[PDB]
Amino acid sequence: MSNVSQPTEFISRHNIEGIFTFVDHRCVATVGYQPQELLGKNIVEFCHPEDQQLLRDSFQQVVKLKGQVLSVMFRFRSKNQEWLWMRTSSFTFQNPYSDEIEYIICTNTNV
Repeated sequence: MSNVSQPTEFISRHNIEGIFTFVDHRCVATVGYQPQELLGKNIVEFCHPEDQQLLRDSFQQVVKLKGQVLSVMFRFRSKNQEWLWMRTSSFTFQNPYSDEIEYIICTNTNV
């Protein structure tokens, strides 16, 4: 067992377009933003322009094959004005009763 004194990973949920609809408080340590500064914005707004097609394609693909898991490596702009390399896994979570997509779950790891 160990303390994770300075978190470098956080979970977010998104709609199929990429809008942040949930983000855990580890986002502060990881990327420097409070949840309130991310919620309602598109994750692509935080993405290095060079990596924006990659990120967009990830969101498109995860929704096509519901339940498949993808991993994407992109640069995220920190509140401290640096590009942070992120490795994000993504997948759609399906309602267990209706099987509809409820949201996309992203686990965002600064590497």
